Amino acid sequence: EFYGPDRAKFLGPFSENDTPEYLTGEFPGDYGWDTAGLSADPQTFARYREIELIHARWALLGALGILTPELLSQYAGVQFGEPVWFKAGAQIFAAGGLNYLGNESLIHAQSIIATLAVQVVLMGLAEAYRANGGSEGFLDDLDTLYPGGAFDPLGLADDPDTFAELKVKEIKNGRLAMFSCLGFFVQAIVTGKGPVQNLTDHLADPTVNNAFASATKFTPG
Amino acid sequence: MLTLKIFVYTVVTFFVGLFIFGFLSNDPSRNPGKG
Amino acid sequence: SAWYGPDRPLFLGSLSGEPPSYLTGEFPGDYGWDTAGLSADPTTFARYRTIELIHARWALLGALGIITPELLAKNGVPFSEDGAIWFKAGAEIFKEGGLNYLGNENLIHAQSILATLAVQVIVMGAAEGFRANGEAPGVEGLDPLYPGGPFDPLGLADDPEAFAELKVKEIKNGRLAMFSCLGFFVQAIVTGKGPIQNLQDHLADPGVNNAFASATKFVPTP
Amino acid sequence: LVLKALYFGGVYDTWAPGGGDVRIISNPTTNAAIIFGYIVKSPFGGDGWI
Amino acid sequence: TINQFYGPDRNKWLGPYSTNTPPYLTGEFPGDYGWDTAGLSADPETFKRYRELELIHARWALLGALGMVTPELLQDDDGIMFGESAIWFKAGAAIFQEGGLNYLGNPSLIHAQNIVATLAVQVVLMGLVEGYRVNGGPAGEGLDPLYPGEAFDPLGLADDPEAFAELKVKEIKNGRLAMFACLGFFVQAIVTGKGPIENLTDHLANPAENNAFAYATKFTPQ
Amino acid sequence: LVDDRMNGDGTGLPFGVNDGILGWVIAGTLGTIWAIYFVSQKDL
Amino acid sequence: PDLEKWYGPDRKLFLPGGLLDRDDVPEYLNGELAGDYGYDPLGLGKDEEQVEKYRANELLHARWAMLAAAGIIIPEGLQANGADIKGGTWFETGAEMLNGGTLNYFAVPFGVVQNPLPLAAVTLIEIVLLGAVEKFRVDGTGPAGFSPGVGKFDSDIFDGLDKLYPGGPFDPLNLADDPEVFAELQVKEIKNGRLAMIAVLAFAIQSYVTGEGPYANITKHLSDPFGYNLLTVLQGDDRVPTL
Ligand code: CHL
Ligand code: CHL
Ligand code: CHL
Ligand code: CLA
Ligand SMILES: CCCCCCCCCCCCCCCCCC(=O)OC[C@H](CO)OC(=O)CCCCCCCCCCCCCCCCC
Ligand SMILES: CC1=C[C@H](O)CC(C)(C)[C@H]1/C=C/C(C)=C/C=C/C(C)=C/C=C/C=C(C)/C=C/C=C(C)/C=C/C1=C(C)C[C@H](O)CC1(C)C
Ligand SMILES: CC1=C[C@H](O)CC(C)(C)[C@H]1/C=C/C(C)=C/C=C/C(C)=C/C=C/C=C(C)/C=C/C=C(C)/C=C/C1=C(C)C[C@H](O)CC1(C)C
Ligand SMILES: CC1=C[C@H](O)CC(C)(C)[C@H]1/C=C/C(C)=C/C=C/C(C)=C/C=C/C=C(C)/C=C/C=C(C)/C=C/C1=C(C)C[C@H](O)CC1(C)C
Repeated sequence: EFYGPDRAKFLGPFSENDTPEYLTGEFPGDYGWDTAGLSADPQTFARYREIELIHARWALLGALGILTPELLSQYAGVQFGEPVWFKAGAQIFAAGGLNYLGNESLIHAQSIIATLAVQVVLMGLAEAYRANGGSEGFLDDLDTLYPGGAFDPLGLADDPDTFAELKVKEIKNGRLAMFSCLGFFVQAIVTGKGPVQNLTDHLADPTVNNAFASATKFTPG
Repeated sequence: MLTLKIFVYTVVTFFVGLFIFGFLSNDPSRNPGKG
Repeated sequence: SAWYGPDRPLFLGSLSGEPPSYLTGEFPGDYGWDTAGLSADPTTFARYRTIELIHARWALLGALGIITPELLAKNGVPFSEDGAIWFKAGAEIFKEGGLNYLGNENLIHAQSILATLAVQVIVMGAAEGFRANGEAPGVEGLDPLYPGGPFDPLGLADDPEAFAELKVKEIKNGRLAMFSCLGFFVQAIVTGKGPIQNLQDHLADPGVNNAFASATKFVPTP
Repeated sequence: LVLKALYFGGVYDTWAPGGGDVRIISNPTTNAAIIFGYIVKSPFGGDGWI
Repeated sequence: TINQFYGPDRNKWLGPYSTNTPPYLTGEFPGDYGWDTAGLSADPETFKRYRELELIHARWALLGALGMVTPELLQDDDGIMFGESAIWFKAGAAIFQEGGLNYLGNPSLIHAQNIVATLAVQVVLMGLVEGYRVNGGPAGEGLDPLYPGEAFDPLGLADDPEAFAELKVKEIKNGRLAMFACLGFFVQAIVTGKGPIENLTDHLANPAENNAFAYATKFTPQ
Repeated sequence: LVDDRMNGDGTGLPFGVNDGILGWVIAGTLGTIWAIYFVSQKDL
Repeated sequence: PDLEKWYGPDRKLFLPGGLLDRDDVPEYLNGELAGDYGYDPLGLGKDEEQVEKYRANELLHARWAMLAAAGIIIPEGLQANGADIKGGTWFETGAEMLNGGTLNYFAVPFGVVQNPLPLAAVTLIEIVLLGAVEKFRVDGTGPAGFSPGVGKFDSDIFDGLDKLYPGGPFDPLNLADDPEVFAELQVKEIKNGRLAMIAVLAFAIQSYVTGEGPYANITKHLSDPFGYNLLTVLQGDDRVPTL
């Protein structure tokens, strides 16, 4: 499963005969999908693999992070400046500023330019250390895509077997998170309500409350 | 009358189309001579 | 008129210049237009040629299906208010009368958008999984891009020169239909009326009723 | 002839009021339907072709 | 010297924190700071096509940025030299005025009203021009596709290749700065509705409040 | 009115078509003749 | 190409074949100069020395009259459509700065700037400038350089040059190194020059007759073709109609 000539495919029994010859299943999450064929070049394919990998991870952060404020508004009545994620940024433009869980003394941020500057410099230095692969001996090694050293404290990187299926789990969970992220993004522009709010309004009546109910919203005049 | 008009119209445009495409169908090659 | 080989016509005519080396001229519609170098290698060229021709057939069907119902609406086929205008046709399924083919209540008369999409998913998924794989219960070895066989009932694709000429007609008609489908998409958004309605407005007063009247309508205003 | 009717004195109109006169043509009918409906018209009474 | 811009010893798109840059970027082209993480130019002739795109876009965007700013710099205090069209993203409607599109406030300059005629003249002239660029014509037939330099360099300039190369680095860096700016002009126009000069003057009035931060709540869904 | 008529006289009626089905069948019949003529080419 | 239509024995003459046998041309015009139509009813050419000596003056007259044609037609039209020229009409432009009334120069598109220097300064620098240029032309001696075609040339380039066609410094854009295209452009130049000479003499006699500029002449003629022409202007006032 998930490796070798009998790996899983992106069309199952429909991807038996016509598959690209460059997609041999050496990599995790390989299913053979290059119908548009953007990776007939090997090093270009390597660069897209790097893109896909950290893209999946960033999508995982986003997918978990834009459910938690709305889920916490649900159930145990957690208060915010504003719970829904696509209108979360305006939290910093409120009178009380930005507060982590509604407490005036949690972060109480009001300087949006300053927090932009801080985030830009910190994440820039982090990404610059990532792409360079270390310097002057300070982490001046590793493959820059599956580091492990100084980034895997639980040590779940040994057992090459478990590493292989765990890598497949990583890329596959990430792809699920990217699919969900497009769900969040398109529900944001179409419904204008939170993902959890749309799922709550979805459980009442799926027959009339589907995506076709707002299919006439963007009708040109 | 409208049914008769549609019938005569399709008959006339059929025969006139036959005439048009018959004379388009390489008519100066129907001679029995040389040239 | 020499649609194949190096002496084929190119996409700029007398000012074309030297075509790319991979676009030698053995495939239909080769006008030597690859200015972004997408198809330098054979595999991207083959995949992009498949995307081309599949999109071409989809656009020929699409252009005819956008043109037809609103023409028949002007002919007396009774589509009420939105079955005529193509981008509003999908909204017709929600009305109290359902979706009636040719406006007659006995035809189709659909009410379940979920059911029609689900039947379409299983039918088109089977069809496209069969198209990609190249195998089906009844056909074994066929060209993935130009299948034929049961797809050529009339025997029109037999002799190679007529086959190749019809391939050129196919690819050029498909590109024209793709161009017109892009046209339908854009004139839908900016004008809000049907394509033949745009044509008849342009047929009344072409000097004012054109695309230049709808240029100032998208200025972002403070 | 178009230039003569538009900017070079106009042409004689019998349909202008007062017995008709020489008038300058302003806004000619460039509508293709009006132009070619004469051509496609029947030659008989009431229509007279062109 | 010139070694700063060519060879492996050149400057980089991430500076001293960039060793893992791509090995097909040897340092033989203008610019080339090593930024190809998407890897799109690993293919050699697609890389060539992409450089042609880069330099053509660079020249067009230098002209575009300096032209989107220059009417709004030449606008006067009472606003009678140009009407409302001094702002670049409302320039086209200047040809729809009763006084037409006049190059400056004097009606003796251009004074154009037929947008169809202007569009057709532009299409024909630009078609011949770019056909000469792709194939060859009066200005050259076998010159360099990107740096012809026989009628396009009449003031000498391109001698002594040591200076010629670093001047080309100036070309591509000025061009890339210009296209970054033009992207700025587009995204500023779509979210403000104000001219770029008045964006600059409003920011120079109050930089804490007059920024895109104030306009981040503009596109919110209901 | 005492009896039903087309009243198609005058009116500058193009090709004498008062209903669109007349133009459609004219175009269609010329098209069928053109179709047989076109497919029956590369002959003689 | 197609240089066998202006040179050689077969060339376009000042009359076509039926009205002019090729043996009727003077023997000294057999296709050696640009713009040789064999036009000589009055024997002013004599032989090749006098023909090329008169061609010197023809070429200078051409290169003056072409710029002249542009300079008469352009500012009058600019003023007529609304430029701030104040004196575009050519036969009264000199009358502007008789009382110190210096002209307004149009550096189109960024112009309408006042010229802050009077008639005496204009004429003093005009003689000291073009007299210097014309003394240079007969001597072939030029002090300094910095031309776009060849940059910062020294004075040892005007000697050895062809008189009346000094390429190099006077050829910034080149486009004449091929003798074929150089000959074609020589024919183009001399024919444009003769056309402009006819045009400027027409400007002069049109101004003397109609009392106005040639752009006004062409504009009023395009407005009323039959109502404004030579036979209209020499009428004086109306015409008794024949009814
Ligand atoms: C020493 C550290 C160093 C670092 C960290 C960088 C980093 C960078 N350089 Mg630099 N450089 C560095 C040194 C040097 N550079 C250059 C010369 C250049 C050039 C010439 C160029 C760069 C470019 C870039 C960028 C390439 C990566 C990118 O596009 O990321 C993407 C960036 C992000 C994802 C950050 C996003 C931040 C986020 C807060 C933005 C705001 C978000 C909004 C609020 C919301 C937007 C979305 C909404 C609407 C839904 C990047 C920001 C290139 C570039 O991109 O230029 C524009 C480029 O062309 N560098 C030189 C001189 C030789 C350097 C010398 O040391
Ligand atoms: C790069 C070229 C180019 C661009 C960017 C524009 C942009 C514009 N023109 Mg112009 N035009 C251009 C070329 C030409 N126009 C005209 C003639 C006119 C007229 C007559 C009018 C305009 C108007 C307009 C504006 C429409 C209002 C609006 O907000 O629209 C949407 C645009 C934006 C929100 C700005 C951001 C643009 C960005 C989203 C798109 C950039 C990518 C492009 C799709 C690239 C296309 C490439 C081409 C080669 C296919 C707009 C900003 C109108 C105007 O000013 O009304 C007040 C108008 O009346 N144009 C001609 C013929 C001479 C052109 C020839 O090249
Ligand atoms: C991936 C990052 C990211 C995304 C997707 C968003 C998305 C959003 N932010 Mg934002 N932000 C992001 C990063 C950041 N924001 C801010 C600071 C703010 C503020 C202060 C505000 C926003 C607001 C907004 C919203 C814009 C208003 C609107 O309705 O627009 C249209 C929205 C859509 C069309 C739907 C969502 C957009 C999505 C589909 C586009 C994604 C594009 C890119 C792929 C994302 C990455 C770009 C760069 C960083 C690489 C929007 C939903 C505003 C808001 O919520 O106001 C109510 C607001 O006031 N952001 C910072 C600085 C701390 C960021 C990063 O550093
Ligand atoms: C349809 C008319 C027509 C055509 C096709 C020709 C063609 C030809 N003529 Mg010719 N000619 C014509 C009418 C015509 N002619 C008339 C009316 C006259 C009397 C003036 C002449 C007198 C004439 C002579 C004396 C000679 C020729 C000669 C020739 C031959 C080549 C040289 C040449 O261009 O002649 C030159 C003709 C002219 C310079 C006349 C001026 C033409 C300009 C361009 C007028 C622009 C036309 C404009 C639209 C006005 C038309 C208005 C219209 C509504 C009435 C050539 C094959 C030569 C020959 O026989 O070779 C051996 C020759 O010697 N022609
Ligand atoms: C009220 C409406 C009736 C008005 C009648 C006039 C309608 C407009 C037609 C004008 C076309 C001009 C024909 C000139 C060339 C004909 C010579 C030819 O034939 O040359 C033949 C040549 C041979 O190779 O082929 C070719 O050049 C290709 C032939 C080009 C012709 C295009 C025909 C348009 C579509 C035809 C009918 C649509 C068919 C539908 C019916 C079919 C069955 C349902
Ligand atoms: C494979 C293939 C093959 C063939 O042949 C070709 C083709 C077709 C091309 C292909 C495909 C592709 C694809 C599918 C793609 C897609 C992607 C995606 C979906 C992404 C997303 C992705 C997504 C993502 C990242 C996301 C992310 C997110 C984030 C960051 C977020 C953030 C946030 C948060 C938390 C919080 C706040 O309050 C809000 C915000 C700020 C908002
Ligand atoms: C070649 C080249 C080269 C260079 O160098 C580069 C480049 C630029 C890349 C290039 C180019 C490209 C291009 C041109 C592209 C385009 C495309 C298109 C347009 C498509 C469309 C395409 C289009 C299409 C498919 C379309 C389709 C359609 C359809 C299905 C439709 C459907 C329908 C109908 C019927 C009706 C109804 O009521 C509705 C609906 C249901 C909706
Ligand atoms: C390198 C790399 C690598 C990695 O890995 C990946 C990636 C990311 C892909 C990359 C990047 C890329 C980029 C950055 C891009 C960008 C571009 C641009 C921005 C362009 C523009 C560009 C731009 C341009 C051309 C522009 C142009 C302009 C124009 C014409 C304008 C015109 C005008 C004017 C004057 C004014 C008036 O009033 C209006 C008009 C008339 C309209």
